Amino acid sequence: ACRTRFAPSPTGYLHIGGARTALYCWLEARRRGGQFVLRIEDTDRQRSTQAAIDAILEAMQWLGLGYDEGPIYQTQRVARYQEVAEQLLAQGKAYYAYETREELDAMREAAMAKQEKPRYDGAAREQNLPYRDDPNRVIRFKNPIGGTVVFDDLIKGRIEIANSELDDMVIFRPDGLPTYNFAVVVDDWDMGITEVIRGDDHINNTPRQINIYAALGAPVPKFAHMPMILDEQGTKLSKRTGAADVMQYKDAGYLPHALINYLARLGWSHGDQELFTPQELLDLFDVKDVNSKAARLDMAKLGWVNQHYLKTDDPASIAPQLEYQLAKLGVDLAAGPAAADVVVALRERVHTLKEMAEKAVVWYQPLETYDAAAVMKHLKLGAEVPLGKARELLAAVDQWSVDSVSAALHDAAAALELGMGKVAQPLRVAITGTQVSPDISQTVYLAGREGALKRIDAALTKIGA
Repeated sequence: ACRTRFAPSPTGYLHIGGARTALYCWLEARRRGGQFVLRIEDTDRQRSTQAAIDAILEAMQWLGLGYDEGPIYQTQRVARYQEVAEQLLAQGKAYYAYETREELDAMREAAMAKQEKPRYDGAAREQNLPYRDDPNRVIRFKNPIGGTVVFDDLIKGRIEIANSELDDMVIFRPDGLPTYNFAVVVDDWDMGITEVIRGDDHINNTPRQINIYAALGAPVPKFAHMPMILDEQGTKLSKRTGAADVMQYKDAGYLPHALINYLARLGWSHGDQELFTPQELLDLFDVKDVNSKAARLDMAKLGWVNQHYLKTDDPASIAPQLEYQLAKLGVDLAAGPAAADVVVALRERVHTLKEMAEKAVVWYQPLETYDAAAVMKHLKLGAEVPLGKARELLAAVDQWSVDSVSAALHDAAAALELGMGKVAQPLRVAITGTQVSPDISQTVYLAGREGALKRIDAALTKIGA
């Protein structure tokens, strides 16, 4: 079948470019009814703390990228790395060497001076049955002496690299742990990986890994190497530079799919199409078709597509995510409007769900403060009269609703031979305390029957004083 993986080197969280890598590995698998696995490099026993790897698991969780297998931990496979090196040894396809760090520097110094790229000359390739003390003990892989290794990278095409300028790499360390390159091969092979989608730093490594597959007698995966993402200014985006954490987009209150749409479009396209559903991406995405030049961030673009989905999605889909942003502010939700009803009111006025909750709190708690400017729209007494009328009729039929309040409010503005301009203006100050809110029916409605009536009286008893 198709087997992809996402194997991140645990930092504090899931970096946005990791998210994209994971997205593509996830689509490639799902698309063909394949399996998508997740590995975790927890060999440091620091860095990878449970909070650090939960920040990854929860990041993937929120985005919707689920894995058929794992998370499968590098610590669980220490002795598996150990045994495959020993197998490689017994088969004469890897050797030990014992050069000191001082000795190795001498070779980097002797190599760079000739204008040749530093290698480890095969000084121990045919000999010692070493072992023991000498903490410089390293197991090195016998990389083929001559020729080339070549692979059809699905993105970058034919890459051919010569076996000269690929040295006999260390594959197993003195601390009982594999070198990076060996492990990814041991991992990919043991996990049946068929398509290895990764950033283009590792393109130089691929040939080494290929030669290790070959010695192992293992199927070589297809490789897909992509230009990693650029900073909004232009710098390359990375963990050392102050990178965008994906979870900061949950808290900023962008919709999850809005982001995977946003991500997908960095470095991939389908002619003129900018908005894909979860299906449109399964059906149309190909990892072949990712653009050979690096895509750049555009938080402006993100803002738009987030609004499109705010506007266009089912408000019930958005309801629980608003309840995330609302709950953050200390709100007792059970005593307020439905989140979905708020969505409908605010979705065309706000760019993020955090903007929305900030603007919706007025509905969800009492009306403690009034903007002084806006109360000088009670100024007249003749504010008492429209509010009193609003109040009378806002005792509307047991169907309390946007529509139900509109008619009531339409019927109050007439009883006074006034524009709805005049009934609504102070009524906005009564239930909001400010001159700004959605259309009055929406806002009168979001307070609830009880809440409006309380709020109106509260304004009325203030005006009578």
